[PDB]
Amino acid sequence: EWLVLRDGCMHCDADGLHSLSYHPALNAILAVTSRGTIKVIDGTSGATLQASALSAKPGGQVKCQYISAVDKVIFVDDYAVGCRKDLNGILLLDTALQTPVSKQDDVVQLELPVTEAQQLLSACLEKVDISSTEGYDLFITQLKDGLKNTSHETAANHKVAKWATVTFHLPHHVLKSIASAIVNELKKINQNVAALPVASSVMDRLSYLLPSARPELGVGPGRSVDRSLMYSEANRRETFTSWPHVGYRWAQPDPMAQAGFYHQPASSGDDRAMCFTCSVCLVCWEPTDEPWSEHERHSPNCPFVKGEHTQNVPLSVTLATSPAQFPCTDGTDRISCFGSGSCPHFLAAATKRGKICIWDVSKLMKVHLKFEINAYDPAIVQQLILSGAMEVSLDITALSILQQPFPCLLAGGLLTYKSPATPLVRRTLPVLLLYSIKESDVFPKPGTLVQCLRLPKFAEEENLCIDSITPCADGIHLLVGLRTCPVERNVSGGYLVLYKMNYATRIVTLEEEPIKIQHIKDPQDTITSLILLPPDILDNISTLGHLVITTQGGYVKILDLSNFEILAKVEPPKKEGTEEQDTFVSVIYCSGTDRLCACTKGGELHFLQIGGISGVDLLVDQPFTLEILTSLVELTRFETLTPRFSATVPPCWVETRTWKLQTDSNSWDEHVFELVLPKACMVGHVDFKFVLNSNITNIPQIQVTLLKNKAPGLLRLCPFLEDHKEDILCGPV
Ligand SMILES: [Zn+2]
Repeated sequence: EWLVLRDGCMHCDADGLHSLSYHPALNAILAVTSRGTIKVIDGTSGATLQASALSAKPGGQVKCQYISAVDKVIFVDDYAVGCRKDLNGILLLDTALQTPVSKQDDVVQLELPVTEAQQLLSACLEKVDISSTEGYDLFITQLKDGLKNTSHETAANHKVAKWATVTFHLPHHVLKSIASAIVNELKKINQNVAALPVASSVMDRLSYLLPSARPELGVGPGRSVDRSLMYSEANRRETFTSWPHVGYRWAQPDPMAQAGFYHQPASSGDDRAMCFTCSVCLVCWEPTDEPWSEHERHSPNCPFVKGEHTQNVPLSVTLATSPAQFPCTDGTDRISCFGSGSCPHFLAAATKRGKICIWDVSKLMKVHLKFEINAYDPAIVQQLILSGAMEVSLDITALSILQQPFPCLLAGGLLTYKSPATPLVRRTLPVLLLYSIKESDVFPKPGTLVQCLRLPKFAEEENLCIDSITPCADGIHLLVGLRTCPVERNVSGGYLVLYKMNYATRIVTLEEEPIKIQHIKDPQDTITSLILLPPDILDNISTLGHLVITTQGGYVKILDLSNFEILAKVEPPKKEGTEEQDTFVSVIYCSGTDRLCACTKGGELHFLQIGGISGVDLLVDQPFTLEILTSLVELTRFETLTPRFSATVPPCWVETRTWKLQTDSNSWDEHVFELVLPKACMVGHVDFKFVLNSNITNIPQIQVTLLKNKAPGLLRLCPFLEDHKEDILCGPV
């Protein structure tokens, strides 16, 4: 029996909670309410960060999911799918599911942070005179009221202030004209202020939200490009599609495009890349030519070399302000299911009519594949023949992508067909369909069937439907959780089918024989949501980790993935003011709290903790032999952390990680940087490198102190350190 500790609970909303999602970089829980709003809560102190409505249609069923492999958040409604990511430590969730407009006069929602809005207001009131521009008074008044509402919350909590964004409701063409006027007015005065890149990013986001204001990229000889259209980084890196030197080490499109260069070739096959700010003539590129060093040498007066603020638009701002594309061009079909698998770089979306669109959300948001599933495939036909005019209706209920060898799409389909009774009866059968993803550069064509896996007899007998598909942490096994499909005896709670992936051929396939079948004989224990726990947390036939599932009645079950035996049981809490069951609906894992965070029926959040000195052979009492001292010395070495950790800084610092400080006196007295490791392991040390001012004539009395971040509740030192003096772990130095 495994021990689970309960140390309290928190109240998020009184409207209830349905699904949960956790962002590991910002330690933020994105709880999904039953009314469609997304409530972002911090995971370090219990103080809620923000609330969002995603600018979607009212009454829509918002479903939010997170991917840590690509570090992107997917929001799926009944209409469209939106992709978001972190931007300067906050998530721009106000316009996450914004439908792209078709005309210039449509009112668009423009969400902006606090420092950007303050710089825009300071420029418009001090350095920029744009009173002749259309819509100037409305934008000025909206900026003023947004800043005057934000400044009250600014002095209370810094993280809630940074998460708070001002949403302007203005027409698209008016905002575009205002931003163009700001860019021109700041360009004619030759002043390098912070409002210029803000306005450039704003106008690039507005141009990206409207496909009608996106002219075609005219990359060709004898034709100049539009520099104002080339202010975006994505267009500059798109211009290198015909680059003949992709195989070069440093002359690659992605590292060389971010320096502010675009391909303007005079012929077909050359390497002429011009800057979009200083217009430096560069030819005969070399594989050893570092882009930053070449831009510094050939143009030291370029503001990118000095780091000054230009009209550049970073790709992170465009990705954080990307629109929500519909799975079809008609935009009227409703999405039945979504998800991600062992290759989550591509995002799949299937409609109820049988059309699947796959987007490359890992790269820039574009159309990657679009096809329609035909239910009358020969493999489906012969599987239905082996099961027993001809009418077949196929509906997808789960989506996954499996990869070890190009990736393939796994769709969990349900086939309903009229069969004679041995009057016609509509029988349902769940199957798995494999479709090709990667296009051709006799291999199968994309959009065609690869493997038609047939589920065993109990799925057809009980009319079960494929509820969830999840690849295991090993990468060699796959789990399918079923449930009773409602119709428009002994009721079962579903089945857990563990399959083995097949990599015998060049295409990712599965095996017909299931490697494990587990039954849920209790109808009350119907599986609603699942999560997988990494085994290294327990390190503080090989075992395949632990699986945490939520039931219909709210009983959280933690089971070993090898045999699906009930190891840990968590009863649902009781509602306040009564004896009703506050049944758990969804569960996620919070790394910052190191706890299972589960949402209740009443909207509460509960954190469950997993896990709970003599008799050791020490390394001291032994005699001083050579091997023991050698093992002690080999123990005391240090290694570099890989991959990248997580960290956030105050916005006065702009960007193994480095930053540059800007002269801001709003919070000059204190600076708090937060660090979250990707995994709790053996802490060696932290290296803190600094470069000071060149005009320093006196030794500064400035101290840096490391502190253990406190877990949230479920000569005299500085007062902030006095507040956390007991839990200190380094310094003062
Ligand atoms: Zn330049």
